Amino acid sequence: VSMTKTSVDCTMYICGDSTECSNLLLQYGSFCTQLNRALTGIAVEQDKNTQEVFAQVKQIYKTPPIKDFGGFNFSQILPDPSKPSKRSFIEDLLFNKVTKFNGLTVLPPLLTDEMIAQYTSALLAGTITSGWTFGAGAALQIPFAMQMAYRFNGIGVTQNVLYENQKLIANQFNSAIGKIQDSLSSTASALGKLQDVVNQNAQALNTLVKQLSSNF
Amino acid sequence: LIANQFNSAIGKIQDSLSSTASALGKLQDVVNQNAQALNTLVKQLSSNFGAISSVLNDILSRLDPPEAEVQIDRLITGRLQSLQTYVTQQLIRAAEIRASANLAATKMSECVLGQSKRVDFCGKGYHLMSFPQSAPHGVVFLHVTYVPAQEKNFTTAPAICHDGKAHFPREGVFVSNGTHWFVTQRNFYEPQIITTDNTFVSGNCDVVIGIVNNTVYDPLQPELDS
Amino acid sequence: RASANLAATKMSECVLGQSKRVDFCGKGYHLMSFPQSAPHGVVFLHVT
Amino acid sequence: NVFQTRAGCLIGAEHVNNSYECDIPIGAGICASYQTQSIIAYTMSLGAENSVAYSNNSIAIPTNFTISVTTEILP
Ligand SMILES: *[C@@H]1O[C@H](CO)[C@@H](O[C@@H]2O[C@H](CO)[C@@H](O[C@@H]3O[C@H](CO[C@H]4O[C@H](CO)[C@@H](O)[C@H](O)[C@@H]4O)[C@@H](O)[C@H](O)[C@@H]3O)[C@H](O)[C@H]2NC(C)=O)[C@H](O)[C@H]1NC(C)=O
Ligand SMILES: *[C@@H]1O[C@H](CO)[C@@H](O[C@@H]2O[C@H](CO)[C@@H](O[C@@H]3O[C@H](CO)[C@@H](O)[C@H](O)[C@@H]3O)[C@H](O)[C@H]2NC(C)=O)[C@H](O)[C@H]1NC(C)=O
Ligand SMILES: *[C@@H]1O[C@H](CO)[C@@H](O[C@@H]2O[C@H](CO)[C@@H](O[C@@H]3O[C@H](CO)[C@@H](O)[C@H](O)[C@@H]3O)[C@H](O)[C@H]2NC(C)=O)[C@H](O)[C@H]1NC(C)=O
Ligand SMILES: *[C@@H]1O[C@H](CO)[C@@H](O[C@@H]2O[C@H](CO)[C@@H](O)[C@H](O)[C@H]2NC(C)=O)[C@H](O)[C@H]1NC(C)=O
Ligand SMILES: *[C@@H]1O[C@H](CO)[C@@H](O[C@@H]2O[C@H](CO)[C@@H](O)[C@H](O)[C@H]2NC(C)=O)[C@H](O)[C@H]1NC(C)=O
Ligand SMILES: *[C@@H]1O[C@H](CO)[C@@H](O[C@@H]2O[C@H](CO)[C@@H](O)[C@H](O)[C@H]2NC(C)=O)[C@H](O)[C@H]1NC(C)=O
Ligand SMILES: *[C@@H]1O[C@H](CO)[C@@H](O[C@@H]2O[C@H](CO)[C@@H](O)[C@H](O)[C@H]2NC(C)=O)[C@H](O)[C@H]1NC(C)=O
Repeated sequence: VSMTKTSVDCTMYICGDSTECSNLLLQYGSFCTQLNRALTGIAVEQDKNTQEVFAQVKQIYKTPPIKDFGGFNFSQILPDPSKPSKRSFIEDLLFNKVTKFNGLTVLPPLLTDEMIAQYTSALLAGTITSGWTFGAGAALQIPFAMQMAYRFNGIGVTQNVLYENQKLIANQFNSAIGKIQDSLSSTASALGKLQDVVNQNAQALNTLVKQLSSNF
Repeated sequence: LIANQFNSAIGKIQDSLSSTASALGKLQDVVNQNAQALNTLVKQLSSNFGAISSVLNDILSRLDPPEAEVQIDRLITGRLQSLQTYVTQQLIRAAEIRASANLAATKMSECVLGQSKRVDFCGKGYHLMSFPQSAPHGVVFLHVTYVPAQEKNFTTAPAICHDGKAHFPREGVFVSNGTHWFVTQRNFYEPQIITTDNTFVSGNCDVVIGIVNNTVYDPLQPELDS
Repeated sequence: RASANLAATKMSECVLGQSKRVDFCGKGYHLMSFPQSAPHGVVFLHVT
Repeated sequence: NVFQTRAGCLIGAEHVNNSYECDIPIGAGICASYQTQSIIAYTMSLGAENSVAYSNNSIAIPTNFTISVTTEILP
């Protein structure tokens, strides 16, 4: 969704605190301002991305304490308040699997990871307790089994199939969630799409810094 | 009622656009970015890049042919890298604008010329229809959407157990206001009596988790007895 | 940015409603999805 | 009037204990705005809290509707 909001300052990077170098640099016109402007544009866009992806719910919903969802078991994905942060179990597994001073700065994101966790908790509680109706206007509660009957009716399987197979379907869903949990805990290749982003940014900065050591 | 609500909504759009100018930031930002890029490109000409003077006729008029090439080479390299920087950034920005042009064409094809079920594609709500409008270097869509308003609590039940057989709604949902059971469409409280023309039968009452007892009146029996 | 736009589309059309676009939300007939955060990205669980 | 934020030292703005929508973002959750008149810096707010009254036998059905018109602008 978003890269790292890096920024640079041309004068410090090129002519480190050197008056003679900074007087020579002025003959290249507006090269400095142009680069700073481009990097600031990227930096702002990076927060626009997160805002657009996550901030799609008007109000922060919450799940009731009495979790009786007709058989399904969401405790793996819902928030765990015992933990300091609000991150759920699978969110923690995801976070635990993803891993100078030349003018380079790393600005911080506008939405902190805790606030992002609050957004996703809102979305998850909303879908669980109100189907798809929180998407359009107000959120109208509906029993989860009836929501799933609506969903089956949505794909050409009549309602009675769900109700007559409710316990079986609940068990299959729970086991599938368990298998996702085990897959993420065991293997580490799944998160390549994010690790490639982090690696590419780190390599770009390492090349940028190593370039200061060249004679030219 | 629907006609009046639609007309009032259009009027409010007109008033909002008349009052609030910042509405078209998306287009104004593109115009500003292009003007800024050209402004910097032009301003680059007043830079020496190391030569004796940033104007080329002074170099040509002051210095001998065998010596002019050093100053002119400095100016040419500087201006050439400036022009390449401009062109590259324009190419990237044009790619972004083409992405928006393809998105706008898709919205017009799917949302104007038809009705789309893709959630939140055309405005926050169930989508009804859209109207295009031009704008300077861009397009404005007016999305007309249906938003449910006033909700009432009802007690529900997945199925109705009558005569031993379990009845499910043909299309709708069972609701009760406290003492009687009715079947309604899911998006507007319009309650109907539970008949055998609103429900279908499947199995018996021992499998469904939450079935409730009631009667499913049959339209055929009174007419057949009469 | 292109990936972020695809993620926003998926969240709107998959988390907030059922989708009939084939293979937009995982192989099979889509039922529901659940978002989860991740460092610099989002992870969807697609129930099909 | 000197606030320490996870993004730097903000001098000139009065820290408060409320939380409103963001007006001028600073970073790491903090946002600043001109209100009661001075510049304040407050933790961002994600929206009004809500808690759907879920129960296994209760449904809410609309009894009325609105027709809305929204505008979307695309370059
Ligand atoms: C669904 O919501 C609609 C609005 O979102 C409701 O429509 C409104 O219903 C009532 C009566 O139709 C009116 O709302 C108020 O009415 C009082 C008194 O009505 C008198 O004055 C109005 C305005 O001159 C006039 O139109 C009436 O005929 C009466 O002479 C007004 O004093 C209020 O200002 C307010 O308008 C509206 O007339 C009407 N709105 C529209 C746009 O027609 C509708 O009733 C709701 N549905 C249900 C089932 O409750
Ligand atoms: C839930 O909905 C039912 C269905 O409308 C309501 O039952 C109906 O209530 C009205 C008013 O109490 C009854 O009218 C009364 O009954 C007599 C004989 O039918 C009628 O001639 C009079 O006009 C009298 O006012 C109506 O009969 C009754 N329907 C049936 C089939 O008995 C019920 O009141 C609603 N409950 C709640 C809590 O809203
Ligand atoms: C919906 O209606 C049916 C039938 O009207 C209800 O089934 C009835 O359930 C009760 C309690 O489980 C049964 O009572 C039992 O009676 C036998 C003698 O017949 C007695 O030996 C037991 O100790 C018990 O008292 C009743 O027989 C049974 N009716 C039948 C089988 O025809 C059903 O409970 C109703 N739904 C709900 C939610 O109550
Ligand atoms: C819902 O799923 C949870 C997640 O596994 C289960 O509760 C766990 O059950 C196992 C087996 O006893 C133990 O790890 C703990 O008792 C529970 N986990 C934790 C972290 O406490 C169970 O399948 C379901 N729980 C409920 C309450 O229905
Ligand atoms: C819906 O939830 C309610 C509340 O938990 C359930 O009511 C319980 O029912 C069991 C057995 O029927 C009783 O032992 C409890 O004492 C009831 N609790 C309350 C608070 O009423 C109800 O059973 C659930 N619906 C279904 C179909 O099981
Ligand atoms: C809001 O402003 C500051 C927060 O920076 C509060 O100062 C501390 O607030 C915590 C929790 O509100 C208290 O436990 C501390 O005792 C406060 N510090 C002192 C020295 O008392 C301040 O109290 C808050 N005020 C209001 C009105 O919310
Ligand atoms: C349906 O009923 C429920 C409970 O009777 C309503 O939810 C409660 O509303 C009161 C205020 O009216 C709050 O004080 C409670 O906290 C609410 N309950 C919960 C669990 O949050 C609900 O408002 C009713 N639905 C409608 C449309 O009025």
